[PDB]
Amino acid sequence: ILPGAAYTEKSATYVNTEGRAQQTKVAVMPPGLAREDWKIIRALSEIAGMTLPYDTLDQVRNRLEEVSPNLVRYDDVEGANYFQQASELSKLVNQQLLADPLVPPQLTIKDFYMTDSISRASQTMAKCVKAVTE
Amino acid sequence: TQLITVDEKLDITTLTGVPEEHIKTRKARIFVPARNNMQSGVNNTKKWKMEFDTRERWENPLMGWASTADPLSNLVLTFSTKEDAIAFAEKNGWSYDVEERKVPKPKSKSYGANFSWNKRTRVSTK
Amino acid sequence: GVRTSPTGEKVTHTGQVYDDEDYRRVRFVGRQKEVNENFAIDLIAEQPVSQVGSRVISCDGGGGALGHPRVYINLDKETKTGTCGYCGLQFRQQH
Amino acid sequence: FAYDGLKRQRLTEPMVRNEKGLLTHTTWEDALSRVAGMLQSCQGNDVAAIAGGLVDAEALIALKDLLNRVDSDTLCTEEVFPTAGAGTDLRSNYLLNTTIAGVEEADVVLLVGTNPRFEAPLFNARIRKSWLHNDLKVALIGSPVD
Amino acid sequence: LHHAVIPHGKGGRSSVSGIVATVFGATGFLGRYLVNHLGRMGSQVIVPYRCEPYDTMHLRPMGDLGQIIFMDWNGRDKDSIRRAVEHSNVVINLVGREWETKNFDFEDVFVKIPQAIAQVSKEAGVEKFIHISHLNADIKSSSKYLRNKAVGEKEVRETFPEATIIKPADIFGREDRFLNYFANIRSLGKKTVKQPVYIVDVTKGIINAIKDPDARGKTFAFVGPNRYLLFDLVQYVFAVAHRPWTTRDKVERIHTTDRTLPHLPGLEDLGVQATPLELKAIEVLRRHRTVQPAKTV
Amino acid sequence: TRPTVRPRNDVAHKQLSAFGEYVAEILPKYVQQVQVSCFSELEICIHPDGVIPVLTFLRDHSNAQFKSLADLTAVDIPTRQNRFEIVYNLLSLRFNSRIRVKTYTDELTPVESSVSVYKAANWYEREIWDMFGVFFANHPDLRRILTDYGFEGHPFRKDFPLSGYVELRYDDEVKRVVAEPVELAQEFRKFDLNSPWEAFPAYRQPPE
Amino acid sequence: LGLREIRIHLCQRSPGSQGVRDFIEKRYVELKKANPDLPILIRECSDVQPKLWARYAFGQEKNVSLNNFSADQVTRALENVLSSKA
Amino acid sequence: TSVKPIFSRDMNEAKRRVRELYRAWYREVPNTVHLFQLDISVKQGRDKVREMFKKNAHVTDPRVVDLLVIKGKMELEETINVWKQRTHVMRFFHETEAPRPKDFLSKFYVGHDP
Ligand SMILES: NC(=O)C1=CN([C@@H]2O[C@H](COP(=O)(O)OP(=O)(O)OC[C@H]3O[C@@H](n4cnc5c(N)ncnc54)[C@H](OP(=O)(O)O)[C@@H]3O)[C@@H](O)[C@H]2O)C=CC1
Ligand SMILES: [Zn+2]
Repeated sequence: ILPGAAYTEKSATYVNTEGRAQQTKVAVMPPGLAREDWKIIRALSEIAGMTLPYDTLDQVRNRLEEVSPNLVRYDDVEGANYFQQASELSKLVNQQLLADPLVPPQLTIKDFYMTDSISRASQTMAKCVKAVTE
Repeated sequence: TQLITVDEKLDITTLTGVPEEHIKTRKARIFVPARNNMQSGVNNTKKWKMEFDTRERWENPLMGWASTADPLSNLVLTFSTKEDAIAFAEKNGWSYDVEERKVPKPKSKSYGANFSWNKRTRVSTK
Repeated sequence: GVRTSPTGEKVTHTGQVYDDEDYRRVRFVGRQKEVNENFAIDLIAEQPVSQVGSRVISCDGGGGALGHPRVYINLDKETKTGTCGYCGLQFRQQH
Repeated sequence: FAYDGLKRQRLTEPMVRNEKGLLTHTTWEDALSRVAGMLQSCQGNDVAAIAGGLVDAEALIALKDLLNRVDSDTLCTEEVFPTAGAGTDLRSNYLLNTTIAGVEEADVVLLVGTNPRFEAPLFNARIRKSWLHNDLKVALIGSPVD
Repeated sequence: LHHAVIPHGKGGRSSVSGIVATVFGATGFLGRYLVNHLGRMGSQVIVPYRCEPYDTMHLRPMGDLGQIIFMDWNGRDKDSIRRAVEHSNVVINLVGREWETKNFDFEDVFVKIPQAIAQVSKEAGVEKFIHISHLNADIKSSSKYLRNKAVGEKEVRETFPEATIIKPADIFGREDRFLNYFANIRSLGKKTVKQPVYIVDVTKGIINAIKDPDARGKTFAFVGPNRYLLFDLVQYVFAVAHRPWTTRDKVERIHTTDRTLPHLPGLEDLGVQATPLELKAIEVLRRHRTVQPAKTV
Repeated sequence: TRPTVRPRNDVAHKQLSAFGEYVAEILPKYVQQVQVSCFSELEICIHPDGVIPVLTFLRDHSNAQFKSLADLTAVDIPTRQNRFEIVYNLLSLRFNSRIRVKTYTDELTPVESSVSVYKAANWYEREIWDMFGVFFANHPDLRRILTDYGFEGHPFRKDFPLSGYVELRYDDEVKRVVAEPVELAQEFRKFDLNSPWEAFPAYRQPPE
Repeated sequence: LGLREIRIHLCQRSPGSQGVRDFIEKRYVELKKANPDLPILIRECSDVQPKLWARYAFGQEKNVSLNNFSADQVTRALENVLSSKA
Repeated sequence: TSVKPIFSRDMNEAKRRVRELYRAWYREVPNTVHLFQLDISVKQGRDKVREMFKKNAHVTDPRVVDLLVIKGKMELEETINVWKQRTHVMRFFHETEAPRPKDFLSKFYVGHDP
């Protein structure tokens, strides 16, 4: 187990459903011996003899710009074109629709409060679930 | 003549007495502070602020107090414009990131829309 | 209403006690852990509920200006008593 | 209100399996050495990676570059997106391409296979604001959720 | 690993080093600089003291508030030893006397008290135990000091099998009894070869032995970088000090050559560069002032 | 508005406005602004090349005679490109009056020392060197006056932190007081005290 | 050992990306049909210069500037990338 | 871009003043080691002087190096006149400060600082 940082514990790039890259800021530091996540992976790469070419967060973001440059343009929605080409590629394989009806996994407010590991560890979300199940 | 021409970039880092660890490893954040959503007042969103990245706060073994080793942990600077803050950060060798001012966009308010004939914007109570 | 951990250390009214494997118990070695044994949560539970004939009661904590700011407590719930948010004295409408 | 889960059940120290098969606390040197000794013995499809729901892009490209040094492209997510056709090559076929704000510009919204009230509650709030103020027509293909 | 003993901070005075140390014999020469170097990291240091509390006053500025806990102890009282060690994760033994007293001989100070501290620390669950022997400790030694210190090393090794035993040769510093002994003797010159080690090197070696998990069960020999004959060493001391209490056991130990033990690890295996005498003899012997260096072998 | 409100002194306001006009038209080479506050204090905001000609005027002119240098002050305002605001407070005992002379500099432009006008300035601008880093040219003995001898930085700059960068303790190994990077057992707790509601509409700045 | 992914960065509006846009509007579909299991990541951004990243085996990445190219020049550079596999 | 100088019109006069300040510190180091009865050598103090001069070697602004020469002359005046004590002279030698972790991996081990 490699203890990592949570989203309040690291300056960290997350991209929402519309493509807007955004960064968190460090509010508190990680508890105990837990570390920032890419710091852990970079330390592992140095132990393994395959050391990655970044040392600071800015150098990770330079690599992140090299892989796709919209991940470091924060509070910017980059428009994505080429729906016609993706549509032409989607007409190649004729996948069959199943007869099962479209059922979302969250039907009521009961299924809302616990989705990830932070919400499942929350006593407040547990009181919300217990309050809506009664 | 009594004036010289210095075309160099303005850099005072060797004069400020700041140790090097708190120049080249700090990230200044230049931003208009967000409105406290507990309150409708907007007078705290008028000026630009420069803060730094929060460093480690740990528990004092004797009292449980929040101990820090960051000298810049309470340093918040106030600027009238974004460009003054950028010039002050570049002058001091601080690597910075700038968030743009987020103004609330103008809303279309009509009290008569509470009582429309055929629109969904009727209030069910008042 | 003080109690004792299995280490022998007294638990404060907050609920603070060091763990058995916590090194910080060494500060009490040869010395004492100062606790107050008059727990305010137990002493305000000893006060009887004041039966009043009004719908709204006022509490200032006694002593007038020596108490707390004067607040007004509604007593419409018959299931629950009306508790002062400052001093913890509780009230019940007698009807 | 989920921030109080952020101070429970927390991983605070590196853990490794002992001789009994139980997770015991250890240092960063020992844990990273025991991971890196296994990473050096892998190549190709011998090592893979699953990204969770809360992972930032820095750790994502960190572990991607690390597994690419081992010549592994098997870096997966838990949430399935179909790779048929264009896949994830074009960004447009996996984005909310209109915008969250573009809901205020729409006049007909077709929701397919989603419960946006709980999957993306403020996207649903933007749909309700467009419903209320712009007389938006919303249709749903799926179970009749509220 | 408990949450209160996780290291935090930048290693300064208000930081948490995660070291909870009980230093027996902290009121002496080595304990002074050991509590200094522990307290500047932000370690919890337990000082059991036998002496007047006045004589512990100099240990009080060495750490942050609550980071040095003073408590009474007796060498023949296992209850006080258990009272001092039961919260610590490292116990260092620095108990020593150059002379035997009416109440404590060399067997009490070097055999009985170290075995008592090591046994009580073993049965209290202390992780790390550091014991300080002497480099010239031998069963067949001519001095009672080195004989009892070899016996005590053997008993510490057999009752705490993971103890780090350290062999300093002859420690010099401002409060030593090696250069200050030679500067105030105003005994002779023989064929004795010595390599004296500096006190901050010994302290850095002890604290690196705390932090190294590979130092458990080892026996280290802390020696200086330069071996000197006794005669030109004493002449170098009288040359630096600008010059033209003892017992026969101390005379037997001054005329005992510092043995060479290449099979034991030293200061370099703990990451400590051994400081030569010529850089630090002026710092010691400046007090004795009212220079060509010594020849090495 | 009688009991709780400070009474306004219109006579002194009119007199200080007339004397500010007087100074501004005698010395137009250096005077940039002249203002009188609502509590009747006169400020002459000048160009820094006129430190010596303005202050020698106010010291020596028969209608000014500001013989006393009450105080000499810098103010750090980091949003200005000339961040330091050098403030002279002068007292005329003849006309029973006070005047404020304000000028500006950045970190690198020297201000001319006014020791040849007021010898009182000798320590004050020396303090401005120690606290703010403003160099004063042609000063007799310009050096630090208040900080410790090896002190790095200028403490009354607003980007200098409240606790410094180093702290002292006695170290018994080196037998010496030593300087180390500052660690606080309790961090200074920053209070965000400003109300988000406007307090004074008379001081409202015009928007963008 | 071989090519692992291709990354094509381009602008939506700049003229220097224009031929690169002319590569994707016309020649990307049969490229993807020719290489079905090769990830060819098209990444549009606001003001970037056009660029062709070729990641090879064991993390090796080559870098080709596609600035001010025509669609034929982008096609030739990309088929040099596909035929090299170094 | 037309600024008022402090002492130097350009960088050559500035380097002249830097060079004279270095000469004065180089002459002063043996007297400083003697009268403060320091435990360092003259070579070690001159290496510290060379380190403090090379720390500022990247500056290209004449006003900034004029202020650096002014502050170095102030430090030298505080050293020649016995205004500093032994502690202030030895603060240039960070002897009680433990060596900071330099590489990535040891900084990763000890904490969160980049
Ligand atoms: N040259 C050297 O210094 C060398 C020393 N060593 C060993 O290192 C250790 C520490 O050396 P050092 O600091 O110089 O010695 P000191 O004589 O200066 O200090 C020894 C410490 O042990 C305590 N002590 C002594 N006798 C007793 C006793 N009977 N009961 C309880 N406490 C006692 C003393 O306390 P109090 O003040 O109350 O008497 C003091 O704190 C010793 O074991 C010594 O043999 C090894 C090699 C070289
Ligand atoms: Zn009350």
